Amino acid sequence: MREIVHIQAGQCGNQIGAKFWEVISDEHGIDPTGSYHGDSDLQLERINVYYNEATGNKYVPRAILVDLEPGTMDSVRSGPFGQIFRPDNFVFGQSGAGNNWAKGHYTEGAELVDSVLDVVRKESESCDCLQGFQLTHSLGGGTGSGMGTLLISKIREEYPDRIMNTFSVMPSPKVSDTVVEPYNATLSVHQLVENTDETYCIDNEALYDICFRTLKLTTPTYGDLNHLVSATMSGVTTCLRFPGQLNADLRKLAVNMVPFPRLHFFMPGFAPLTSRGSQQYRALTVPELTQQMFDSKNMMAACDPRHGRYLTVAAIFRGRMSMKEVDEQMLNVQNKNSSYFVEWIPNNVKTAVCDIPPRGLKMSATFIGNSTAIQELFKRISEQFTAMFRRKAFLHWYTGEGMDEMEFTEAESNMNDLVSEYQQYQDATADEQG
Amino acid sequence: MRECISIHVGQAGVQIGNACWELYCLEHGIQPDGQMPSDKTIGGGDDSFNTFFSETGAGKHVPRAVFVDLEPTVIDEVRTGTYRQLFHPEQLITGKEDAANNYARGHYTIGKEIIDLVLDRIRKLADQCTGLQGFLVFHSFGGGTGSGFTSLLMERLSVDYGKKSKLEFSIYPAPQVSTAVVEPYNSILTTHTTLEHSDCAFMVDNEAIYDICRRNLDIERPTYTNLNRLISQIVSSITASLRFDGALNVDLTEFQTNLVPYPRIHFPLATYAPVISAEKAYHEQLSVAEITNACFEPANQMVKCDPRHGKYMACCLLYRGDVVPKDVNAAIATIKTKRSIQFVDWCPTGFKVGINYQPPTVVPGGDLAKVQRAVCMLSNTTAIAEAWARLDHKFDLMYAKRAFVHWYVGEGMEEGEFSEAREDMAALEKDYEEVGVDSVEGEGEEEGEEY
Amino acid sequence: MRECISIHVGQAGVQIGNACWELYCLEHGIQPDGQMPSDKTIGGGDDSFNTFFSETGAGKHVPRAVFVDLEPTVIDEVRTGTYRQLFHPEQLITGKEDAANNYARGHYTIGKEIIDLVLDRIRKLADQCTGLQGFLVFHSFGGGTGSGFTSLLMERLSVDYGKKSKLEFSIYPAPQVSTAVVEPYNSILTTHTTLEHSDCAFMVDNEAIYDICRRNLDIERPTYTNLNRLISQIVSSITASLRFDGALNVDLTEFQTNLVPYPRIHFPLATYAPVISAEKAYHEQLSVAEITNACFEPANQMVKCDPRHGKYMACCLLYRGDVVPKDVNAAIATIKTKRSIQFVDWCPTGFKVGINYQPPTVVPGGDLAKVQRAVCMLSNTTAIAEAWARLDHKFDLMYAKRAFVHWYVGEGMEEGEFSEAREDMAALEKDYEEVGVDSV
Amino acid sequence: ASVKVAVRVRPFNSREMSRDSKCIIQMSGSTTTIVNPKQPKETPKSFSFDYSYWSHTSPEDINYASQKQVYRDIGEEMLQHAFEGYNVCIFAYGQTGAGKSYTMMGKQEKDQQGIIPQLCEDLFSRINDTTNDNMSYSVEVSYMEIYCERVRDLLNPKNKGNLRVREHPLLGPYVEDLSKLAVTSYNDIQDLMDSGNKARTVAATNMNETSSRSHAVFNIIFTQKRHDAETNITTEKVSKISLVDLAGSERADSTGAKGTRLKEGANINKSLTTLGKVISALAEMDSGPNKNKKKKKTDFILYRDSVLTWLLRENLGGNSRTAMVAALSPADINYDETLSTLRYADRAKQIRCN
Ligand SMILES: CC(=O)O[C@H]1C(=O)[C@@]2(C)[C@H]([C@H](OC(=O)c3ccccc3)[C@]3(O)C[C@H](OC(=O)[C@H](O)[C@@H](NC(=O)c4ccccc4)c4ccccc4)C(C)=C1C3(C)C)[C@]1(OC(C)=O)CO[C@@H]1C[C@@H]2O
Ligand SMILES: Nc1nc2c(ncn2[C@@H]2O[C@H](COP(=O)(O)OP(=O)(O)OP(=O)(O)O)[C@@H](O)[C@H]2O)c(=O)[nH]1
Ligand SMILES: Nc1nc2c(ncn2[C@@H]2O[C@H](COP(=O)(O)OP(=O)(O)OP(=O)(O)O)[C@@H](O)[C@H]2O)c(=O)[nH]1
Ligand SMILES: Nc1nc2c(ncn2[C@@H]2O[C@H](COP(=O)(O)OP(=O)(O)O)[C@@H](O)[C@H]2O)c(=O)[nH]1
Ligand SMILES: Nc1ncnc2c1ncn2[C@@H]1O[C@H](COP(=O)(O)OP(=O)(O)O)[C@@H](O)[C@H]1O
Ligand SMILES: [Mg+2]
Ligand SMILES: [Mg+2]
Repeated sequence: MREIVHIQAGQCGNQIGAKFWEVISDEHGIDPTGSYHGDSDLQLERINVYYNEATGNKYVPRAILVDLEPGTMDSVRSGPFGQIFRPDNFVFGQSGAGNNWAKGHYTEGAELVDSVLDVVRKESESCDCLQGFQLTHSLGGGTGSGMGTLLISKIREEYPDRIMNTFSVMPSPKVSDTVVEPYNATLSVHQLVENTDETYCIDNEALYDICFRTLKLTTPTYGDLNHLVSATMSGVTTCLRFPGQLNADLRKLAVNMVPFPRLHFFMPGFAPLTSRGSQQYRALTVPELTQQMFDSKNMMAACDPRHGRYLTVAAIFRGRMSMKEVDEQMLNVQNKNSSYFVEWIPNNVKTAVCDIPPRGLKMSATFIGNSTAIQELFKRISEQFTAMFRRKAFLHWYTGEGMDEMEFTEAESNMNDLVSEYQQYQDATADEQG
Repeated sequence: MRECISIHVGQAGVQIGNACWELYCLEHGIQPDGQMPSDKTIGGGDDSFNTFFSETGAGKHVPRAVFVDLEPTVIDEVRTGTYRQLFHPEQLITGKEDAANNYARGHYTIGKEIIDLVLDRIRKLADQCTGLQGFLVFHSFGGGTGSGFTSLLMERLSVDYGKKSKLEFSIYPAPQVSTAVVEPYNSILTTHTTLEHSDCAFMVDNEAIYDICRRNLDIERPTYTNLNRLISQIVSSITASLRFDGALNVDLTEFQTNLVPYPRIHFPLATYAPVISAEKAYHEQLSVAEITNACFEPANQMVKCDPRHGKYMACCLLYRGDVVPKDVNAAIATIKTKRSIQFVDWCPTGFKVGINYQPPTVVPGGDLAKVQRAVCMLSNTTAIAEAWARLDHKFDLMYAKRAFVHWYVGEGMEEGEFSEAREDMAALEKDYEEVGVDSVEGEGEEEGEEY
Repeated sequence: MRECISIHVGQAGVQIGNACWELYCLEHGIQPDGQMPSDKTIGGGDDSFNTFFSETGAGKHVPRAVFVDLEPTVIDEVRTGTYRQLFHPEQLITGKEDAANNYARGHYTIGKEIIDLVLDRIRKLADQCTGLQGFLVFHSFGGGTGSGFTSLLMERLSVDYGKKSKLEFSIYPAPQVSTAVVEPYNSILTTHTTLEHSDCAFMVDNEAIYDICRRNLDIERPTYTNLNRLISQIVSSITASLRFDGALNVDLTEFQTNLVPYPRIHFPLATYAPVISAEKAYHEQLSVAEITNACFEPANQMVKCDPRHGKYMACCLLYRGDVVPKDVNAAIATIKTKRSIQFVDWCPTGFKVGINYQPPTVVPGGDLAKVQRAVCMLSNTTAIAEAWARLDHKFDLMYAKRAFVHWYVGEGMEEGEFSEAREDMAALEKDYEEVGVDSV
Repeated sequence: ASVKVAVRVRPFNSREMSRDSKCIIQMSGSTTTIVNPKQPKETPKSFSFDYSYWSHTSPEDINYASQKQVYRDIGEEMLQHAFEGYNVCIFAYGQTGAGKSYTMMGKQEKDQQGIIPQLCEDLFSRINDTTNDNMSYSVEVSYMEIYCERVRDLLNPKNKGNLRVREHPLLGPYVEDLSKLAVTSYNDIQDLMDSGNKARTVAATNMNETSSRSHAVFNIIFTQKRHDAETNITTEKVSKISLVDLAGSERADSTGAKGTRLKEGANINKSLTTLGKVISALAEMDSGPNKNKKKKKTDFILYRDSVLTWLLRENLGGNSRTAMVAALSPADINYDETLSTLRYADRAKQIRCN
């Protein structure tokens, strides 16, 4: 049995977690009070991947909530699904970092790191065979980024064998709230490159563009973005909970995606999305599904893969479908888009199929791309970082918390080396002339 | 808990406190006698939020405040008015002569004695607090007590507490209008205290608020009540993120962290967008884009300096009401498109955004229309230097001939201290002119070859 | 007695086992619950033949099989499905992580522990046997368990038993289609186990079977059930001679004796002639000559290699149904007449022939038409070298840049072992190119 | 543009000589060949190298690679390059008990001294010989080890509590709080090497009772300054001499355990793989520019994949001079280990068997 421990940090992490747990609870037929009211017998077959059992035939999510402002925890607790989580897993303090990565990594986060690790240990020893962890956090924030990186470091030290994924929301070039986003993003990407096996990159403009352009929503809020991210997270771990014709645990994706240890940053995507009013006009077939899946405008990270080469891709389908059609469509998309795939992998499309689709759909699919175009996401950040570091715009706020400029320079150099790494895999093909 | 302490010093501070506490009482449902009927009507919730009120056994809610003055008239007007039963009887009045529009009397001779009582009351209120966030200090440059005693109080507070935040809502002298003759001396002598000790100081000018009232609200003969009401609206908008939930809530520490690049340049400008009369409330949509555009107009600023002459170092917008992040992002993009608003090249992001669900309230007998949306903008810019520079000129015209100096010297203040203040003053202006310079020379660079 | 043990390893192995045991249960009249109604209807005979089933006291027939996997999903689906009461509860599942499409995990780190249980159950089944002929092993190259654990299992089996036959029904990676990125590494690393240990190995390709289903059985959107059904038909045709009488019955020993000229070239190709839809079953005679000709057509092969590019070292035909030796000999003569089929000059005879009376059966809900005649061909030819050569190219394109190598090295496998596999692989190809040369 | 590869085969030890052992390695020219002892009829496996050293028995008066000989071929060149201001590095690779430590240290009887003692003796000779009033020579020696990607000092008597490794933008990689000691004679350096090699991190396995669980780097920091009666005073002559002892490779077949032992083995094997890739990649661009002189961009050689290559960056890249010597066992039992060592050595300017 493969069982996952879920960790959430910051406002963004807590809200994504709330929406994701609502989605999973509806998928497994769990009531807001925890009791089960499903119909299919497959739902209870492997519900223990996410949930634990409690004596009165009750199901408790294996989640851990982390923050430093009690406001978000109060918002989560006094909600439709607030009673589902166990109260002891709510870990919070007071006087949060406040978009100061130093405060949430050295000064404040060091207080709660011990309590959160105690809760994590208690959750893990109760798991008969742990598969891996899961962190949801905002990268440009305060307590989220800093304490998430600290937790990643401590957990990697404690549990080196287990898998660790990360659904991270990273800063935007355009839709930017906090002024000191670049410092937090740089000082976090310094740590994500070293202490994570996977890292799904998410951007707010990608989700907004999906909402305005495909879903045709007029007033998208954070609920819709959380909805899309939750759909992706459900799609990723689908094969660990339901049977299929080709199964794919989180590890097989880790093995088949990353060619080298540092290249573990992914571009997620989901299909179908059809505006709630135009689905009557378009038929749900595997060709349409994969054509929407590989579309540039659908990607959830705000990077054009046409500016780079796909190191690898993984497609996980849900629903009853013919294996031959899936294989033929993968061959077609590889052959037609001959210039967007590296040649030193002859066949770089991982495939998985699961029998149980989402509740109200005939079939769906999710996509994990690994492309060199992702380097853009760092370069922009790096540019802004330099523009704010060569003059020391807001530096003192960090240095009063017990840091120094050498750590900033180290983080900047680490990100630049990551960018060059990814850049070396978008031009070097095979030759002797060069 | 998100607890604040509001210190009101001087006549201006006391009257601003009157308006402010009227607004908070109306916001939280507290009656003038302190009782909340809604406690027994709803039966739950902390609507008497701890950010400004302390709850006793009988359900009475005592505000967390300390008024101070050296003239019994104004605080006795408070102590006999409508809200006589709300405040604790410790109003900390010095039943003696005034500072008499003299910094020295308010700082050196008369400012003593009362300082011990004030510090004892502040210590008691801080002891009652659990999770104190900062102090709000209301005063006025150019007054006697409001300048000298405020400086002494800030020095002692910085010594005693150290790390706790200290915000300032101060009234700077206006360019032309003035109700005193020795105003520039008092204003200049507070540069040291408002520079070294305060963590973030907001400047408001009576001329700017008069212009706003005349133009926007269409009030031909305003008085200080309207000015205090506007300032109270701004303070409530700043502090709302602590009290009511929202999609994005901005604590005081975040606000400071995003507004102050370097520790000496913490002088933002406060503006409030939907300042409009009830008759003109119709014929208008008051959407998010409209209020954001109105925030950037130089006409609606609350201190007489044009931001177009300077560069926008940083901005923080705090929205209240029926607002969604989409329109906020669109408005920010449209603002960034315009070339009339200049931003320093060492701040590519430029903005901070907060959103609160609680809409603003309308004070009965006031003049602001009821609205569904509003925003308060704090803009850290270099144009504030102008507001300083003008006043400096006046100081020179008085200090060349040593006019009125004997009043200060006779009250235990060394003459040379005058010059010292100006030096500090001058340095501050230079600092602002340094952070406007658009980028470093970057002379060092190399070339490349081909092989 | 003519007793066989079938070992299913991996997901592909388990699903092929599902289809296969459905077929044998239908063949012998065994119900899904193990009981035979016909035992009390006929009152005699060994219709629950010992070649696959062991009969207990109560009249229940337990199959002689051992499923193995490193992921509880597929075997749990077996354990809850229709045939849950058929198999013994010993399904030998490792309730832990998968091999993760990684040879090292399946062979070195995770492959242990479960190996002892699997070998213990195999020993118990062998002790229950009296006259064991050989083991049938179903697996797939390119998977994690199916490659590494299969290699370890066959190493231990060759050590313990030695002289018993061991056949492979393995799925080779396709030329173009592929459902994994690290498939060539896993497929190449098993060249040593499938060369040194296995006695005869049959290669099947999913692309070829997809082509057969879309062309012959008029099905446009096939799934893995059809592929498993075809493979099950082939295994049944191979093993029929042990169970049912015939004019000429070809045991496994003589079949191997005829198909493997040298001990290193034991990679024949399996084909099945009357693959035809019931709608197209009419308008056709399906005589012996027709099916014999159809077996030699390159379109009907089950791995993407054209025999016309190579030479037929040997052929073994196994007929089922209304077949008489006169027409078989006539068809063999007609085949020998044609110059499109090349035979090596040092094999003048070229053919082995077996004939069985029991006709093939039709699975309810299947897609093969009911027929009176059928034939299964096992053709040992040099064209299989092509299927290897393509794979080698892909391996090189990964290994020049050490792509994905850290995943294997970190799990207790020395890096240089990679190169060793290719060397063996290369040597194997050379051997085939040696035997296609005309004598002088 | 200087990467060379060396191989040295050891002779039969006292236990092997007493026992019925056999030799399977042949030498000729630049080509070393090994034959499978149980199946030698198949084919000999051969590899070409830039440096090769033969040894099968003790005396071997004629045509024998003595310690001084290997020192002249590899050590003397690197010491001269260090004297000229170029960073230098010497790697000693091989399985546990292969005799690489014999080469690096040698016998303390002063009849056959290893590379390190001869190198340091010649350094002390050169400095004292070339010691004048103006030329100021200064040497400071440090010694460190990597265990599970964590750095440990060996010379300081302080506690062995894991330390951090950082990088100055101008001064390159460094280690926080790593002791370095000055030395003026062979006695001081010998004492330091004793105090260091007594404190290495080793563990008992099924292969050898003291198999190294950690890589070990002995660094010498050598600087030569000119201070004449003038104002134009510069140094322009600073070098680092790296002497690397690598823990032997291992397989899961021999490491029959899970957890700490398997984790250490996997970490060690990853470190060797990183180092091998680093040196091979450097060797490709050693070959390229030396004959093209074409600047095919930086082609940055990744050094972060592991910590061992990161700290060795100043001695690996730039104008540095690096070499590696692999220890080979000709005894019958160690055929598989020896062949793996030849495969590991094959890279870094691989030469075909002509
Ligand atoms: C045909 C039908 O019944 O109507 C659909 C529907 O109209 C469409 C437009 C739905 C609809 O979704 C949206 O409108 C939407 C809006 C913002 C963000 C995301 C979705 C639907 O609301 C969403 C809803 O989806 C589900 O129930 C899935 O199981 C989904 N569930 C949830 O996200 C969920 C939401 C709240 C509470 C609990 C679960 C899911 C998806 C992936 C993995 C697990 C679960 C479905 C079937 C529909 C409606 C109802 C209109 C779509 O959603 C999905 C992910 O299925 C949007 O485009 C797809 C395609 C569908 O055709
Ligand atoms: N906006 C506003 N300004 C006020 C108000 N009351 C006083 N002021 C300003 O305060 C300044 C006068 O100095 P005061 O603050 O009254 O000084 P003080 O507190 O009375 O102390 P003394 O000088 O000793 O009497 C003038 O510039 C006034 O405009 C008010 O209610 N609103
Ligand atoms: N013909 C056929 N091939 C199958 C079937 N199921 C899986 N495969 C093939 O098996 C290969 C993948 O290897 P798997 O057998 O799934 O590996 P595994 O046994 O699951 O072991 P792990 O890699 O650890 O998951 C793919 O190339 C599939 O095409 C099947 O039912 N029929
Ligand atoms: N996708 C998503 N992003 C969010 C949400 N809430 C905030 N954000 C983003 O997170 C950033 C602020 O980070 P924050 O949540 O304050 O980090 P924290 O202080 O650690 O909680 C902003 O740039 C927002 O764009 C949410 O509900 N969903
Ligand atoms: N000329 C030589 N060439 C190579 N090896 C030699 C020579 N002379 C002696 N040796 C060997 O050097 C080895 C040193 O091993 P040792 O340093 O103990 O290994 P470890 O440090 O791994 O325990 C001895 O086993 C010895 O047989
Ligand atoms: Mg008064
Ligand atoms: Mg399985």
